[PDB]
Amino acid sequence: PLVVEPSYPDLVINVGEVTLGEENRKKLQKIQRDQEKERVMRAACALLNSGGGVIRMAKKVEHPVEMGLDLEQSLRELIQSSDLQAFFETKQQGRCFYIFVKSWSSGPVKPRLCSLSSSLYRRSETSVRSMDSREAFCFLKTKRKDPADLIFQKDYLEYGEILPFPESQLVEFKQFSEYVKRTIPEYVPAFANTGGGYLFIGVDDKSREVLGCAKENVDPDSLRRKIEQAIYKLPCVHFCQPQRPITFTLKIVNVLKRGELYGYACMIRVNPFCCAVFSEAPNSWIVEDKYVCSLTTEKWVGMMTDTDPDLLQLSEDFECQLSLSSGPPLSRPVYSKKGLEHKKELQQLLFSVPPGYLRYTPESLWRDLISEHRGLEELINKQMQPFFRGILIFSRSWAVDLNLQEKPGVICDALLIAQNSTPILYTILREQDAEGQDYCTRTAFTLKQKLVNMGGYTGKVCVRAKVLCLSSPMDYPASYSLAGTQHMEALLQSLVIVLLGFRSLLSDQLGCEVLNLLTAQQYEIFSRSLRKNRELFVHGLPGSGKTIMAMKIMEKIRNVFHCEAHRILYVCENQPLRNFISDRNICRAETRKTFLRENFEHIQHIVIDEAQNFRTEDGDWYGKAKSITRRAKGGPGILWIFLDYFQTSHLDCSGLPPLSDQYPREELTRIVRNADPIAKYLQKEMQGVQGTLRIKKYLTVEQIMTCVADTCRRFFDRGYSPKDVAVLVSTAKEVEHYKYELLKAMRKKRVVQLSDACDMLGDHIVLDSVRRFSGLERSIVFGIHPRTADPAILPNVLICLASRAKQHLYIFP
Ligand SMILES: Nc1ncnc2c1ncn2[C@@H]1O[C@H](COP(=O)(O)OP(=O)(O)OP(=O)(O)O)[C@@H](O)[C@H]1O
Ligand SMILES: [Mg+2]
Ligand SMILES: [Mg+2]
Ligand SMILES: [Zn+2]
Repeated sequence: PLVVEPSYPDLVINVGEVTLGEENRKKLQKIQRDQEKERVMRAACALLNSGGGVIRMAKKVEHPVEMGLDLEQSLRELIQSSDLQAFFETKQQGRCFYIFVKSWSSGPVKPRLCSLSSSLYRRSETSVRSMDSREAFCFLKTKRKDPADLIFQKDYLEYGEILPFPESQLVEFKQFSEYVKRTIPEYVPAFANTGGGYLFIGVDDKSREVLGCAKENVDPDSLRRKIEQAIYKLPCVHFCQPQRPITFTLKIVNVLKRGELYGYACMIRVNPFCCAVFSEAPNSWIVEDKYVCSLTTEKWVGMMTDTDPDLLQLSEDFECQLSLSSGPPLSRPVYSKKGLEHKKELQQLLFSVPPGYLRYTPESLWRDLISEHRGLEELINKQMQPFFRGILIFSRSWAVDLNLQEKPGVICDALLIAQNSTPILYTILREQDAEGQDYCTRTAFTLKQKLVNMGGYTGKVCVRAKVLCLSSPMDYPASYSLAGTQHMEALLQSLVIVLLGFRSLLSDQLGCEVLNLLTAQQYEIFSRSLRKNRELFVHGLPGSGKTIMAMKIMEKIRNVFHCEAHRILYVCENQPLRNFISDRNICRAETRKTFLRENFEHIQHIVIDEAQNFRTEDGDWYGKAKSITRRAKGGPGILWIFLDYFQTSHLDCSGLPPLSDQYPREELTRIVRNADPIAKYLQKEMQGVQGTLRIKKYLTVEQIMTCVADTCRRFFDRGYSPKDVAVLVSTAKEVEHYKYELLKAMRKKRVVQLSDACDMLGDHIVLDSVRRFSGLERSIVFGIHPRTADPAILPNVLICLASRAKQHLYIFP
């Protein structure tokens, strides 16, 4: 079997012994030549889809060689072209021979996967054949949006009778003999996938005279079960519903010699299939940990057919930084809300290319490292002399920045990008360690994999690991080194998406793991080390991202502190928000009441969100929070606090501690959520995208409900779903009357759906009290009489209403 070796900084496949050189190769018999060609083909196919790699063939001949005539054409067919140099390069090291395989790139249409054979067949006039990836993709995309019968109806035939028509796109005749097996998969998929038709078994293929083997050959009662089992064993795939099995019919007709029963003949009719049917699983491969495993039929067909999803908040305001229609196979699409920074503006702002000097980065972090640590400057300025220009990106650990546990004893990591050299990964160990090399190797491994899986880098990239200290790689070919400004900028841009990318909340509404790009401010906040920032009172406007960074930080804490995901405790005020965050299972979750009630003896890290809506009515939460966090055996765990501090009174004794004691501090100063008019109006009250703001006054409750029903009708007439709307009121006790009123007024338009905020899973309009609802959001929000029934809830409730409406806000004061 193919074996994957872990000790390398990029994916390496060793195929065992191989003999190359056409003069040397052609001597070998096929039962070995083709076997080894197929092993190498498995390797190459696997790596062209799994984000690139290196193939490592061993040999027992030491002189230089050349690609064999068979392999240099199998690679061309597999890549679907003769431009081998673009994807494969040859370099050998004596008895070891390497070919370095880029990662496939669907973008300039070319398909999204590379596979030896698609296993799909179709009838072309008189011929049957397999399909190549381009034709397979065209066919799958297309299916994503009588003389024969008068013979079939005959119940018997005589030996030697000539059938009146030849073979065609509709029919075939097959001579008989073991032959009762394997004969069906050859032709049946060909007919089903297009046109449908018949195949006659027991009839000469050329003379067309019936022969029907003989009595001793066929037992119809067994042949029927055999043929049906063979038919229904062939894998199929559907995009439609319900899943119809293979539609077919059979006749096992007695056939006579001189009028005497002499044998049997079979006529099988195959009807056009509503979807694609595969003779066998496509011969395609993708490599997982330690194993290069085949792709299943459903996985294959799904992968080849994926495309960028569309919806109201996926279009006209979201910009496609990466697409499934131009990136590698395994890349998830990425987006960035219109009006924020792209991937381009972000790397300019974070990793701008110098013209003539090797800029370090991040400047502040370099300052902290050099001041903190003795001789780091001395150790590094030596090993930066050769490289001329580029960037050197530092961090206190590149493992935790890529979702791998930070290692004890690491001083920092650094990525070295420079012109006329490959990117290089530096880790500066505090002291030499036996296991130290493993950390740098695996970190290089994962950074490389992410740079082309998550990064979406169509280009040709390699990463190398170096272990420094304060106290035999693959000689990648010459073309993998950054040859100018353009390619350096491309690689930096596809590092921007490795770092600033996070799993969007639209993954719930779409199912696919759509990634999204942070802002500069949030990245600045997120980059802070944890072991030096045990406490932090983050600020920011409402709807600016506090929840995002909160969620991210329970992953970062889990990585850094080696703690199980259940020891990190979240806290909040509203049950709906805790519901929205409880299911992620990245943490244990609570609300402030039970937070005081419960005895958290197993908690070691706390992240308090929307803190400004807390209250002392049951006791003190801040004191207990410090008591828990600071009692940890392993040292004081995080106690990050989030909150809102627009220019409005917080009040309360524990409406955040005294403002002079809120330090250290950070500021997320942008309202990404809402649209322009909502942002414009929302700013006035606190004193890039279209939307609507509608305030109506002096309307009766009857008129108000008529208007909201009419607007729901209008929006659903434009694609908005039941889950795209919300109608909110002041208090919970006011919910009951208005629920009934709305369900009534909606009768005139015969709308039916209404459910609370707790029932968030169903596609129903959500109605609840704002204080209860706070923490969530919907595309359209209706406000029914927001009023200061209890000014203990921060008096500015018109903000907690207008902050929930992404694109359309309707206010009824
Ligand atoms: N980088 C980003 N680009 C675009 N939109 C983003 C980004 N980060 C977050 N958002 C969106 O902005 C909104 C704010 O979400 P989040 O819950 O984190 O904010 P918040 O200020 O904590 O909210 P709340 O106070 O209402 O609980 C969400 O719709 C979120 O999907
Ligand atoms: Mg024929
Ligand atoms: Mg929030
Ligand atoms: Zn179907």
